[PDB]
Amino acid sequence: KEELNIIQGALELRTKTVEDVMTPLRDCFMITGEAILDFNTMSEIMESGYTRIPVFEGERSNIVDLLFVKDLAFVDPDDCTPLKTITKFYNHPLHFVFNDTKLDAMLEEFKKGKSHLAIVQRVNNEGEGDPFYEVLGIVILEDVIEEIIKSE
Amino acid sequence: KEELNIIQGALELRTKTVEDVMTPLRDCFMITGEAILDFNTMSEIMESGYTRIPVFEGERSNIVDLLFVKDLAFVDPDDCTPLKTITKFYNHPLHFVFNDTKLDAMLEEFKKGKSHLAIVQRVNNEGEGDPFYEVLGIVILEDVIEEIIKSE
Repeated sequence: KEELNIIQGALELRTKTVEDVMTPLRDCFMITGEAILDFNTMSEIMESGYTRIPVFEGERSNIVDLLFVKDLAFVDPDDCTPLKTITKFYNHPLHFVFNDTKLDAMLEEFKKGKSHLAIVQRVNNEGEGDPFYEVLGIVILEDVIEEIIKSE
Repeated sequence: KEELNIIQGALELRTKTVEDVMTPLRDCFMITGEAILDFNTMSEIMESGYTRIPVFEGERSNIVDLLFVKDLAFVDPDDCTPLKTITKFYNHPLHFVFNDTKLDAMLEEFKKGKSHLAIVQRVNNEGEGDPFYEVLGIVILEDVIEEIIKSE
C-alpha cells in the first residue's frame, strides 16, 4: 500500500542523498544568459513545461542565474528584450548544496524557504592543482517527494 | 523530525478525504471560456504561477475545460485569440472525483497517470427534483503532498 511506500521513503531520507535523486546536468533543461526574449525564445520556454529554468554562461556548468516563467509575464516579445536585463532586475537567489547532503535535511531546507530548487555540486580535489566546485546537476522538491511516494 | 511528520501524514491518508485538502471553489484561480488571449489576459495567467487553469462558462461551478500554460507557447498576443480556439484544439481531458474519496486512493489515481488535477464534486440529494453532482472545488497532487509533509 501507499502508506508503506511513503514510510519507507521517509526512512530512506536519512540515508539517501541529493545526488541519488537529482537531475544530472546533462539532462537539465537550461538556457544561456546571452539569450534574447523574442517570441521564439519565449515559445521554447513556455513549451518546455518548466517553471524554473537555470541560466548558464559559456558552459552548462556555469549556472549564473535562475529564470522563472513567472518573470516573463510582463515581457513583450516584440521588445526583443535580452534575458540579462530581466535576470538583473529580478535576480532570484541561487542555492547550492553538496552531493553528500542527506534528503531529510534537503527537504527541511526546501520547506523553510520559497526555494524548491538547488544546484548539486561536489568538491574536486582531483587536480592538477586547486580543488574546486564541480556542478553535478540540480535537485528540486519534486525529486524528494517522488522518492517518498513512489512504489518500491 | 520530518520523518515523524511524514509518517503521521501518511497515517492520515486512510481517514482524510479530498474535500479535506482540496482548494475550495471560491479560492480557485479560474478563467472564462469567453476570454481572449490579448497581452493583458496572458500576463495575468503567466503571473499567477498556476501551471493549470480551470475554464468555466457562465458559472464558476460549470467547469468545461482545462488550460495549461504550455498551450500558450505559440499564441501571439497581438492576434487576440479566443481561449475557445485553444481549448477546442488541445482539448485536455477533465477528471472528476467525489468528496468522500480517501487520500490514499486519490494519491493512487494521481500516480497511475498524467493527471495531477481533479474536480471535486458531491451528490446533491437536496432537490427540488432529480439529484445531481455539485462542484465543490479542485484538488491537485501537491494538496495531498502538503498533507503528508506538513509539520504537526
